[PDB]
Amino acid sequence: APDAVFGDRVRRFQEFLDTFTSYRDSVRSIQVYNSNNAANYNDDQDILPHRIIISLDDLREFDRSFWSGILVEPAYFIPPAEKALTDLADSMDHPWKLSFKGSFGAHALSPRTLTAQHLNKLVSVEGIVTKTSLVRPKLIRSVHYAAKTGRFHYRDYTDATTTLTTRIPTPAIYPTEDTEGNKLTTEYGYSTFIDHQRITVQEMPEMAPAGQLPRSIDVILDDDLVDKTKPGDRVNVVGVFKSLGAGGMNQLIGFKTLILGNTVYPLHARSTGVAARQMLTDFDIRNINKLSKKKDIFDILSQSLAPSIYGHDHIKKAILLMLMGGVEKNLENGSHLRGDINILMVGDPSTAKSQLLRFVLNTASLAIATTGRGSSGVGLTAAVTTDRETGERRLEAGAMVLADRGVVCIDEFDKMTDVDRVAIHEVMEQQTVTIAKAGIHTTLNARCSVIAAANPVFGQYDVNRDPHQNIALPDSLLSRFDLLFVVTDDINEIRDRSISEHVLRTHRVTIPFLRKYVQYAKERVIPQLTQEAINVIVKNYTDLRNDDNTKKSPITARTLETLIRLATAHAKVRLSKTVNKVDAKVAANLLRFALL
Amino acid sequence: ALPSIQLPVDYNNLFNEITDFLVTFKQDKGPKYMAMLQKVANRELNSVIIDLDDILQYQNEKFLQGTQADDLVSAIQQNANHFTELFCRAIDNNMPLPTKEIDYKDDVLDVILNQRRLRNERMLSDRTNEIRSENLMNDALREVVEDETELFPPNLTRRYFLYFKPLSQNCARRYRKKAISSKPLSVRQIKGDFLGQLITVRGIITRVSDVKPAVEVIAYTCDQCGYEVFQEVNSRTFTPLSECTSEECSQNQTKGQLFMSTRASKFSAFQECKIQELSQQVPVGHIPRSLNIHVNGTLVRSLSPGDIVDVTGIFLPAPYTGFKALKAGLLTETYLEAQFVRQHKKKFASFSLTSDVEERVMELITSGDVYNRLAKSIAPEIYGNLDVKKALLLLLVGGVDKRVGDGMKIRGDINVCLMGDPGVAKSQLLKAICKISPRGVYTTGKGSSGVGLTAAVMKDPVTMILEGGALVLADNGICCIDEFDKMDESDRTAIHEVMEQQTISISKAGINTTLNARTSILAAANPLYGRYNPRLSPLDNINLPAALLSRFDILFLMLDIPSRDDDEKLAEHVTYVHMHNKQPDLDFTPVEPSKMREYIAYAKTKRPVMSEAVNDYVVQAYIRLRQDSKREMDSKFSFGQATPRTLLGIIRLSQALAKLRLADMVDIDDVEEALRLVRVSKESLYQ
DNA sequence: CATGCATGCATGCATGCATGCATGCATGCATGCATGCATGCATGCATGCATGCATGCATGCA
DNA sequence: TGCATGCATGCATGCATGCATGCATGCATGCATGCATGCATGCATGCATGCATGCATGCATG
Ligand SMILES: Nc1ncnc2c1ncn2[C@@H]1O[C@H](COP(=O)(O)OP(=O)(O)O)[C@@H](O)[C@H]1O
Repeated sequence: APDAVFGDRVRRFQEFLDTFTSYRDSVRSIQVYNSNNAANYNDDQDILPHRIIISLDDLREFDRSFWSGILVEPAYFIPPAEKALTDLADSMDHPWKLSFKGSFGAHALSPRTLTAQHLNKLVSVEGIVTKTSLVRPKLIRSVHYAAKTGRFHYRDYTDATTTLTTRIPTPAIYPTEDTEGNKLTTEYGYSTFIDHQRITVQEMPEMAPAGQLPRSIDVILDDDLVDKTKPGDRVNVVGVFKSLGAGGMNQLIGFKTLILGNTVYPLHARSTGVAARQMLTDFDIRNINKLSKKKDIFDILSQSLAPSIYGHDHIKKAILLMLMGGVEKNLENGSHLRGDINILMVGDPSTAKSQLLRFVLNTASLAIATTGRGSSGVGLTAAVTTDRETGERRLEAGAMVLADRGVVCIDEFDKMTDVDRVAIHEVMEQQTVTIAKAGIHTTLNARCSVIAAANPVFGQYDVNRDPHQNIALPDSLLSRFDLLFVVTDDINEIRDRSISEHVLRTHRVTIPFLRKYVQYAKERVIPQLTQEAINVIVKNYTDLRNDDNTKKSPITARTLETLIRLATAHAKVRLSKTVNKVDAKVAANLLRFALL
Repeated sequence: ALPSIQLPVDYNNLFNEITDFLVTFKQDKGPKYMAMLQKVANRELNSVIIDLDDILQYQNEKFLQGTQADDLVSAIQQNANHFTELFCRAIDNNMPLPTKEIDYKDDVLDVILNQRRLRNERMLSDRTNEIRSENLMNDALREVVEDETELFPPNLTRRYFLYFKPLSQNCARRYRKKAISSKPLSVRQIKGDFLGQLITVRGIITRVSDVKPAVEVIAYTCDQCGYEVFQEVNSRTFTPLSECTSEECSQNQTKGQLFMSTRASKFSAFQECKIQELSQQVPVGHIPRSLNIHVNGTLVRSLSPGDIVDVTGIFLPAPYTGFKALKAGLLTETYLEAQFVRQHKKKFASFSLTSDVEERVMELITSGDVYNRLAKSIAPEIYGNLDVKKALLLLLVGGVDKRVGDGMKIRGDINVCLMGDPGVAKSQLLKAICKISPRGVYTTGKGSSGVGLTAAVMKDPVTMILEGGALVLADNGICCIDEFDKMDESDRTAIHEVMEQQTISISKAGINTTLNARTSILAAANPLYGRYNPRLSPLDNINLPAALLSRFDILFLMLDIPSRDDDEKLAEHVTYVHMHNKQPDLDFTPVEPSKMREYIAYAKTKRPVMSEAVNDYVVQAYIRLRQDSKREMDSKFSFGQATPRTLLGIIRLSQALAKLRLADMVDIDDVEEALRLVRVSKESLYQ
């Protein structure tokens, strides 16, 4: 029987749980969906866990005492509130855990300065996920069959990790020969099991000082929380700092620590991981539906992406289209056909070449800036594991591996050696990377979009000598890149005037609306080619072979594959489902300025 | 582990309301108990008596005038042990302390507590000087002094005691409330569920122990750090403690070495006894049990053995089990703690109040014809024998004494024997006499031997004393004796040793005591085989020598002549007994014994003195007796010899006869009544 | 007098060796704790002594 | 000669006296066990020596 203390934490929180009805409809939708989830699985043929997000908002405006008690000694208020919450689950119609979401300036400190203070409290820690261990299940409930009596039995096992209170440990040996001497034949399947995982978290390098030895702690996960993180991200972790173990006083330092009762939140980096958690309201999409009913919004989106840069109209138009990415149609039992678009630009220095690059990085999603050399692990993983648990070989995902469904920013492309350029033919064309070293030959997938930037060989001689061999690049790399933009050094006065007041007003519709409009178009706007799309480009591509060869070079059928992608990405902008001839009229003009 | 339980019993507002009732009471000049507390502060009284009725009167009072009072009668009634000290620390809040300058001869206890009051304050005056002298409203400045100084506890200097008192049903008759604490309950009715309650039992005080001090707390002188260590013991046994437990002897290399002290310790009066069952509500085939009751403090030396008393108290266990192998694991041995004594048969020589007494005594006095009314009232349930009842009324008086000083006493005791058989129903009166009279033990012939009614030596329990007999018990009282004819011949010798007063000689194996006894003797033997032969003589039909008959001042004979006219009134007498439960009709009202004995006990404090004219009347009247007794000298119907002890009785009798006039008026009619009861007592064998 | 080719030299990185550094297995050595027994203390049962009483015998009386 | 009465004598019912019996308890002795030390083992990690790449030079070219 519980005491008076235990029920009072219940009834006070039950008073709060009756205070706000927003969480009532939450658990209602949990139960109805999982009922309907089992309803469709068991009627025609003849997943979700139990936790609800509670903010750290309302407890301050309800009970400042119950506010305070959690933030110091959480080991008294967490069990009865859950017991009261499992009461609500049983009354309105299994752990039924919680979140404790909420921002607080109390204990959001660095893990670097965490030790020996604020022990047995609840601390919010962020940092780097590294050296993720293996996923193991845990034994809980054993099932045994006795032969002659013909009945089953019952036996449980517990550990100190889950319970959060120091209870008297009672170990029990795994049973054999129980009562009279019948053999306890073991069974499985009905014996229950729950997965288990432990990981280490390094602190933030951007928060770190200049150079010192980093120090870290460990986090053990729970059943529905196993394996949400790959090693190498930025994740906020909210849990309770608990120290277990007999600290060396049995028979030189004990009291090793850990953090349990946890919730895991991956957060966006500058250049790592997902940023697609941005919501869309009905108020949001109604603005998009009001926006997409126009006739000239491609121009407005073109002029939008030069917030501080004069000119370069047709360059910006393609930068919309690469983030559209084209359509992907993998053939039936054949191969995929590549859909993304890769562009290199060239021009004289101090002409907004480096004023373009981070704008491509920050506006887009899942981008990696690759600068200078890319030696030994950018396109590769290098398989260097000396794992102390067992002699084996695993991988550490390189940047080209990591930038899948994304953008790779290549800076100073001409300074790259020929070594990694072998891999670029493999990456840009077959969309796969196969690594075959003596441990394990492998094969993986990476379909990144690529923008690189190279200089001329000597001087600013961009137009003087000849258009051929201003770069002196290998021949297939011409065929790898789709459009090759040449930026001139035109000296004028009217053009200088447009430079003049632009920079002067600089030092004295929007971007966050834009990426909502971008990521919405990915999952519902892919179009399909129509009959009108053939008749123009058949006439047009013959002109591309018959007369462009009298001016420049080369013309491959791979160029016609890009002609499909340009009309494809243009239909994504208008969010049409068919493909119009006007999309080709846009796409035909894009080759003329890029080349002639 | 170790959970908690909430219950509707509070300690907070109960302490608040109990402060108000301790202050605000006016009904029974100013406040009642503060004037009592000022009398406690007058340092002339040691007890504090708390009823339950003024509580219930206050609890009636608050609901009728104000909104709501917390219940406090049934609150105390449940647990009753925490209400001792939680009530008593509220007393020390308010006190008219300096109300009298101390007497030089007041109390050796008083001079010690006056020090510990003063040594507390002088130590308190030191610390408040240092803190204000080292600064960086004064309530916190007061509060710093509170916790930085070791003090004497307020439990250590009390000097008084508090006893509770159960409520009567009388006010509970007006308003029924939790009146469950006051019922005449039995030891058989004590179920083991009444633990901690406040109860009411009754029985017989049996095997009273001796009063010896019980050590409670022990002082310990440091002799190096100069502190005083105090150890409280609530167990049966304990131990002395280590070399020192000071704070200053601590954190230092050389600790002290202590020893206890006697004059600084606190003791307590301790004595216990056992209560036997009342032997009236016992089931039809059972043997009466006993019960242990501890007594502490003021109420000691107030319980004689062999009485009838109402004991009220609270029911607590003691940690004890029986044999080692018979222990089932949690065996609780109980007891009772005494709180209040109310005795049935209120003992004489213990009152001095007269005003409310004479509120009823004067109505007995102004009733008229009182002396004839009295012997009618003692055991009226037989017919006739009014002069026989009249002498027994005078046996109830006794109560005279004289020592010449450096000489001998005279015993003012009456020894009336009864002869006759069998249809007089003498034992109807023999049980009745020792019943009304306080200190009355009913005895038989053979059921006590020559060693039984005298003392004996046995090994003492927890506290080699001389365990006494019935005559040892029934001193300053009347012993009722059946069948003296069938005693032991050695048992006769002790009876002759009582006719000289206070003498019981013992020459046994290790005992040489001559113990004292203020007893009184009533005897009744039966005559010889057959009944009243005039051919048989006096002493012929008597089985005892006349030297024993010489020791008897007054003797009766119980004739039974079947007479025709005497029967019809006696027949109407006995048949009216079963028609009703009361004999007299329209001519007489009986005296209840409780009011009767109070008039007796007040008459016991008179001591009438004779005069000179009554000296002249008795002398020649003794020459009347001396002359005609010594003219027969035969074994005829007249008895042989006339003792001078006959004059010793009849002077003592008319002295005792003067006591029922309550006036010290020894007169001629005082002596005129005395001669009539002599000549009729003897020689009633004429018919 | 102004470029292109063959020739020779300087230098940074891949890795299969030597060596230091974490878990179990084993063995000798010294501290502490449960416990049966020699001892002492408390208690119940049985025999000789004092003796009132029932009984047999000596005695005088009708 | 028969009968009632007083006196001598055995009986077993309570007090001293002797001894056997049962229960509580502090201490000296034996045994399970933690702890220091070094080992065979298993596995991660630094390093130096020679080859392909970059640049200077002599020769040829036009
Ligand atoms: N058309 C333009 N409008 C505004 N600023 C420009 C323009 N062209 C160049 N800039 C300036 O040139 C700088 C960027 O130089 P950039 O050409 O990006 O570097 P690099 O040629 O070395 O890659 C920016 O600070 C920007 O102010």
